[PDB]
Amino acid sequence: NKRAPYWTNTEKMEKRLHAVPAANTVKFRCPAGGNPMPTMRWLKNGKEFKQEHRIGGYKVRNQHWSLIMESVVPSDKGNYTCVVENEYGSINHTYHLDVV
Repeated sequence: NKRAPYWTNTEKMEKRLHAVPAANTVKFRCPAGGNPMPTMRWLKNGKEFKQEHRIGGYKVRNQHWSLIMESVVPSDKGNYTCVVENEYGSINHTYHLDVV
């Protein structure tokens, strides 16, 4: 019973536009399921998002399908996309961040 990825709690993904004041913490989530367990990765404005891309780097919490960025700064604005994959499929969702 192998299966493509799918989102398990779309309610937490409803709100796509987030305006947050510098230097708060932002936490984005893409709760998913599938079999085998899909891997998760994040892109910032369509390109692979790596630790070395912002001073504070970020924490990815695998069991929670979440991306966490502490003390956001203006250069943190942009589109954040989670890409969830296994051999039976690849799915994505994009959040937009505005640092006030």
